[PDB]
Amino acid sequence: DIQMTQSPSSLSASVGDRVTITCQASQDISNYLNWYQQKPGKAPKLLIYDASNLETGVPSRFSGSGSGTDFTFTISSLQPEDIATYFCQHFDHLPLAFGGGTKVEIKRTVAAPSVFIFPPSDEQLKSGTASVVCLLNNFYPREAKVQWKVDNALQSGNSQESVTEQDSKDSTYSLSSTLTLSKADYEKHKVYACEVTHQGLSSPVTKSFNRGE
Amino acid sequence: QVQLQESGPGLVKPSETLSLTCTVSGGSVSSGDYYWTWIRQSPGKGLEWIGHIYYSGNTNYNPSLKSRLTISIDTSKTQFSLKLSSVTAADTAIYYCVRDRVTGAFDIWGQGTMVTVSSASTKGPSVFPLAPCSSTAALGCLVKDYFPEPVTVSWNSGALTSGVHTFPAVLQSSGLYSLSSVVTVPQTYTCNVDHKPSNTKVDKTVE
Amino acid sequence: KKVCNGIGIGEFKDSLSIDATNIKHFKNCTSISGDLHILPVAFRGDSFTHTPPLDPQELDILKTVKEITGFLLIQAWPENRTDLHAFENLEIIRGRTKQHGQFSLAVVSLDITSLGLRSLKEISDGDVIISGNKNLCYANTINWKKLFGTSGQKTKIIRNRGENSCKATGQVCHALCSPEGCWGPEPRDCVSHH
Repeated sequence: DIQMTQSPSSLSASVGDRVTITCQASQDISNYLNWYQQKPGKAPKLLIYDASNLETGVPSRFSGSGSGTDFTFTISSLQPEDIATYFCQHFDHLPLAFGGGTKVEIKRTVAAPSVFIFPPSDEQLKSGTASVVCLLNNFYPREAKVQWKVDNALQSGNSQESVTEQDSKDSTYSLSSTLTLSKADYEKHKVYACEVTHQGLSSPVTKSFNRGE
Repeated sequence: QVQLQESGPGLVKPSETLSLTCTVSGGSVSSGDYYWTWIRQSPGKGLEWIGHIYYSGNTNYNPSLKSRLTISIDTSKTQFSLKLSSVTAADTAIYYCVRDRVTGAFDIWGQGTMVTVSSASTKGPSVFPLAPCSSTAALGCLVKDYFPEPVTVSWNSGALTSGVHTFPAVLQSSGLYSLSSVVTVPQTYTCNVDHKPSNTKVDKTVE
Repeated sequence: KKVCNGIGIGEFKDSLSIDATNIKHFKNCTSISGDLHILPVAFRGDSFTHTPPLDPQELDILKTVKEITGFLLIQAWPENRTDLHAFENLEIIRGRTKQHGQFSLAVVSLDITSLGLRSLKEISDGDVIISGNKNLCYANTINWKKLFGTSGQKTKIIRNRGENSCKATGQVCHALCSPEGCWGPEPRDCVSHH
């Protein structure tokens, strides 16, 4: 079967920059190629059909070129809402297949996160388990370090993180860290702190609360 | 114009049959200009073309799924369905129903439905508030311990969208999923949690 | 000799396709004045007007047709017949009228193993699309530039049988064939030779 290989697998560029991604077919597929855009949490959207034709309703900054084996997809002026994974797809002969996809993200100015810590609810405490959540809101770059401290004791191995996809407006990220403790262990200690380390912070920021207070 | 939407169970036990139905609205399925297509997406397999069916009855299947594949049309109700038997964990994916124009493009897609192949049982979520311990403030909900994916979260029945962050779910060491949704706020705030695999709807008011 | 109309004109007015009832009007016909439509009604039947499926041996009526002024649109073919030998002596498709104003020849989702258009020598205007034929071979061999009469006529051989799949069953052009392609395995199926 025809193998569709895209290059690069991921990239980041500034707003207004010219972005070019490659799709390479293992066989000559004439112009039987389509380009799709998949924004976070959405189904793929057709942008370019027959290698070179712009689908109606698609902004004019998107274009495609190529025939045979090598094809190129181009964004003339990268915009923040273009954060997506871009796929190429052939329909030369059976079966049809997609490329691996190219992830496109925005490079913007450094933005420091807003930190919030949430104590576990009394509703959950009755169930025998306690979850402590830390929120890192609207920051760039994506790299961030969250450190849990329970009475100055560094916590490790009992927390999970989750990070949103890049925002389609301000190009920021958001991160949530959940510290999971048993009810009995949660009652033993008083101070619960969330220390975050980020490039946009001159020194690490700590948000904390006292249990019961 | 024309819209497609998927329907079917989000949890299928292993070695059983996966059944999905796509309902075409704003148009008919009895046109010679379109291939009624099924496409799935998963990590490790990426976007994968499952197959299609023409209104003449002719079908084309991906040979990787052919032995277990069946696609049919019901022009009466303007629908076409998908049947995948003897499923394993390798069939867990997001399944789209797609209109493939004969010219050569997947020009109309459905929103997509999550299908998880697992012998585990369905469990509804517990929703806990996220409130500070007594200038931008933040509040939210914690959708804890559910299976399988997904869970839909909205605030004030969709009226509140500005400043909302619903994080991707994480898989805990218990095999259950958990996520949280937050809102930043400078008035009642209610998160609307929906877990269709367990028919669980929750309206949690946070204060 | 004499000519007959296409689907939607003349004896086939207010009709959508060639069914088992209007095929009798193609007897002793040598030229089609318009487009003919071969839709899935022709072989699955019609429950509304009680039209039984057109017999696969009855398609030989169209063997006398060699000229089509409009477009040839095929979306159904008998599972018994492995080629389009019903149009074995078809020689020219003018394509004055085109499907959606674009296509003059369309072969969509058939089980045929070959096209078998041994006599086709010219397609004056319109694009050629051949999609969804899992068993079709000899398609990518045809040099369609020899048939086109207008610059810009495209060929869409898409969603069809693989190149190696036809080469695995020995369903390629004969050794005596010219590099321009063929409509089948036989030495007579060649479009040209030396």
